[PDB]
Amino acid sequence: GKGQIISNINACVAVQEALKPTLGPLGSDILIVTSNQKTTISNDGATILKLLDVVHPAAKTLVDISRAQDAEVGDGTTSVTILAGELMKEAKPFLEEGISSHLIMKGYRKAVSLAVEKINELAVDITSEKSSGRELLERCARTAMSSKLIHNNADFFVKMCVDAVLSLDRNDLDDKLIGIKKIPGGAMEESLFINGVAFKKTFSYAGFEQQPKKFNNPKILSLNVELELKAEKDNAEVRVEHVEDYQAIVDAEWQLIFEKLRQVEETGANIVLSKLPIGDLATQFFADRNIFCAGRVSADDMNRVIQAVGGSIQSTTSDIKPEHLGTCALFEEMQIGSERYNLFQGCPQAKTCTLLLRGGAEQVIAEVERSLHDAIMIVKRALQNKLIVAGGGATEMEVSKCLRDYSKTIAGKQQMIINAFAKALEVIPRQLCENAGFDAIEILNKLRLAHSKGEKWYGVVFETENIGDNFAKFVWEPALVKINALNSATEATNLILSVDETITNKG
Amino acid sequence: GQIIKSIAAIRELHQMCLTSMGPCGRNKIIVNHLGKIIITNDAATMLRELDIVHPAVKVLVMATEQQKIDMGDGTNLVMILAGELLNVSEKLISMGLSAVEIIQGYNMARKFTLKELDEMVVGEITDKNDKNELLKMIKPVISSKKYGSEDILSELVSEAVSHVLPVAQQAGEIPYFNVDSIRVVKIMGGSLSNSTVIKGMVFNREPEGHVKSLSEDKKHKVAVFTCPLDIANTETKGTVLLHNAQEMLDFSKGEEKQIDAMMKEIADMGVECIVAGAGVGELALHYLNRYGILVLKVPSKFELRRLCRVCGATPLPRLGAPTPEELGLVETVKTMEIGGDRVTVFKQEQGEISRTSTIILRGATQNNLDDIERAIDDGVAAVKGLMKPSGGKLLPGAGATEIELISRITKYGERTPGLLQLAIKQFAVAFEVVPRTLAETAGLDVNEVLPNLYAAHNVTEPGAVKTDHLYKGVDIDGESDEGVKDIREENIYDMLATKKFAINVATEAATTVLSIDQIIMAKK
Amino acid sequence: GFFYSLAASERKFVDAKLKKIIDLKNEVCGMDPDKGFVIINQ
Repeated sequence: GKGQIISNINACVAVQEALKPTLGPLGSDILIVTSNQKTTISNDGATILKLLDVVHPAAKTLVDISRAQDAEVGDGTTSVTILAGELMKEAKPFLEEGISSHLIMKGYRKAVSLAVEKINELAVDITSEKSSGRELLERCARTAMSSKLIHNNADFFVKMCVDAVLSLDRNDLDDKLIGIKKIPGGAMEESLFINGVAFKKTFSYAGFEQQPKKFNNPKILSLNVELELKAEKDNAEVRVEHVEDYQAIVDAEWQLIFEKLRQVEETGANIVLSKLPIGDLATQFFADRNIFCAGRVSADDMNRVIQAVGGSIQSTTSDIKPEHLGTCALFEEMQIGSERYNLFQGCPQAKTCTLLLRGGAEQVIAEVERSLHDAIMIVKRALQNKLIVAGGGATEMEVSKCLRDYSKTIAGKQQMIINAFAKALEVIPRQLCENAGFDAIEILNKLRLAHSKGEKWYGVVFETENIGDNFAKFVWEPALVKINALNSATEATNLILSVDETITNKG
Repeated sequence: GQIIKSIAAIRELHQMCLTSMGPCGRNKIIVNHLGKIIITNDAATMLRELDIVHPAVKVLVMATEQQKIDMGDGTNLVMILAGELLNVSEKLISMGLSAVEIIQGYNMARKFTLKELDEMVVGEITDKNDKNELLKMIKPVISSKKYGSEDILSELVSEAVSHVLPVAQQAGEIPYFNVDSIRVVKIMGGSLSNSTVIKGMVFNREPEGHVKSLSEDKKHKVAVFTCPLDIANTETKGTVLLHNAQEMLDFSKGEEKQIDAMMKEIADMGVECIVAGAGVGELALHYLNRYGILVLKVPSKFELRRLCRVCGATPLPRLGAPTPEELGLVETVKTMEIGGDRVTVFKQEQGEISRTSTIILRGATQNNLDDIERAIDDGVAAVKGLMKPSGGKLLPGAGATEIELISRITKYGERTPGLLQLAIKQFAVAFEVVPRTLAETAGLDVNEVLPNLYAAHNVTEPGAVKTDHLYKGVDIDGESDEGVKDIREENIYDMLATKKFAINVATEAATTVLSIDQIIMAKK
Repeated sequence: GFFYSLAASERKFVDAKLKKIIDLKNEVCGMDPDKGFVIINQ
């Protein structure tokens, strides 16, 4: 019946209400408690919404469009869910007066055809004009770091952010290629950029391992299985018919491993890593040969080492071929972070890097880790996509303007629908002001003054509350966000409003 | 008054189907008890996932399945029309007219309608199987299901049909087009504009070997081996075991020389493709890489049936006997990247015309991905309706058929004296639900579009010969219009085999409900 | 099963009856047009 349509609209409001404070870098965060009891807190709407698992069928549409938003684009997963839900809230009083849903849903796609042609007119392609290679990455890095605790220390952080993307291919860039590990303790300005990978220092036990950490050209080799003798967990029982034979029972592993001890010496590999915990048998012979090794290496850490020197993993140490080996330029393990952490430097073939951060608490670094990801996604989409538009409410306020004038020239019921479509676009700049504390009543009223003077670049200043231009604030967003969001929000809005019945089978 | 409450129970499910037919239709999400979500726009498939309690509704469900099995199209016309026949008969039962003459009245009105279907034929399908000629039949099938995709999906479906059909004319003895000749596959990524048409089955799995694709040589030999790859041993038990290390060297080298000897004889016969329905060992993939033999594994027995009708291959119960008589021939096989992942497809060039084709779908929406998959299946049965049983004849659709029948039935009402006039008049009024449904769901006013439909088919012409436009149907508008418009502009027509078959099923559907005055059931 | 690197034992009983049936079509009803021969073979 008709009552199912209204019930489906209010069901999405409860999900949308939680995603409203998550819009913007300064907005509130959602605390989600998984059934596994692991607590995760982040401002990225993708991972957030994926943890809800709402039983309601129409709420699954928001999850489906969130995956395509994070895959094809990666930015704006929160805004695409709020914009798709806002159109359903404004259409609630229109359905109570007898207006069919088909006319309202059809009117939304009418403004989409005018929105696609509007984005192409607002897209300006500029690369080397009034800019350079270093000035492009430097000016855009301080924008995402503004209004944060790192703004005073951002001078040293921008220099490390520019060299991060230069170490990787400009045609193909991935934000996951730069790792960030939380290191408790130390100053936040003492962090450095490393091309290699670091470990967690999981060994708190003392009494061995003397060795200098300064190496010239170590050789890297991967080992798929654990080679060890001493084991802290399990144990071996020996019962036989002879008294003097109790010793030799546990020695069955000697000969074949005894030969493998000198195979590394003949090979010369100075780096040995494995995804399984390694005992003290491997660390024994490696001392004199100046061979470095680390046990209990994560699975994701070895995959980054394979792509570093171009080597490959092998099960045993016998049949390893010479092309599996690799060598870096320098290996230096310093005390940065008040603990010795191994790292690689000088790998020309390395397809990934790691950006280390320091701070007095792990929660402070977590706020910086999510803030650095926003600056990477801007550069990630500024390379492949040459169309750059003014974001932060600039383009959002421009789309609503022109659509109000196009409705006056369109006779019929589409006039109120397009006018309501442009009116619902005001939720994006509003919520951004409420999350930062600014008053959305006065700004949205005063912004419409200069907005009608013909200048389409007027944005919203995120630092000090006032009307201004995002061109001077260096707030940029790719044109792919505005194109993919309007197409996904319109399809998701027309899908839920057309539901006349909710069928759920139990058993 | 149980017969009245039985209609009210169907009325609760009647409004569900009123929102199905037409461009406003939407699929329904159904969560199975096993944790699987099946999404389809088709009503006949939807009834299979729904649990029907009252057996009175099962009569309409069983009548709906009849439309999907034979003609495959028109399931929405059968359920909606049969539900309206009970509403117009509710007034006759309350008026005091017995249900006996009501059933007898439908039998007389059904024979009068079937005789007029031959005079309502506008065009005649020549069965040319041309790409442009198939656009007229496929367009209304895709219509009233998914909006905006009717232009793109029209060229994809019509192209795959012409590939599986041979060159023949005026021959109805030997059937050609089957219902399994068109398979629909889905893959994540892409769009509708980048979709292509493949002349054969599409395999989305990995080749599981270092050989990506075969060469360009003509007439590649393909052999299907049901027996797994392994050394020949006793059929009963025959498990390989090692008692001592001495027999290890003989058993290990024995399996390597036996498999290599069988692959050498097959490679010499010219067979570049080996299809193994069972698992493949580790040592078997090493020899196939050096000989340049494509590795293909099809565990599903349903896919091997359609493969035998293309190249002509036959499954062999044994291994190592490459009989050249049962081998198949394919012109060209290639491995290309479609949808973001590299897969090995199956197609042809000229000879060995394939009787089975597969259309690849691409898109960024998961919900609409399965919608087109279920929508093409309704278009597959439309080609089957082109055979001898009134395949060439067609009737105008878009609500123009149900409105035109009103004037013809009411003319024969006053001609037949007696009490049959009550059932004949109500039989024509029941056709008014079709034009009202499209106008109500689309937001059009009833006081505007509906009176213009009656004035379109009823005019005053000073002469016996009809003139002006009789093709005006129900218009969905969507932009602007005054009154209605001609349907011949968009070329939306309905086949006679689909409409004539839907009338007989819908007539017997409402006949069963009205004839049952008592229902006795027990708990399970 | 019979694996050759044998089939005469399986076709020994089949060919004995088959060769005697095909001789009936040539000797009886061979010349007569518009006729046929059907085997039940349960």
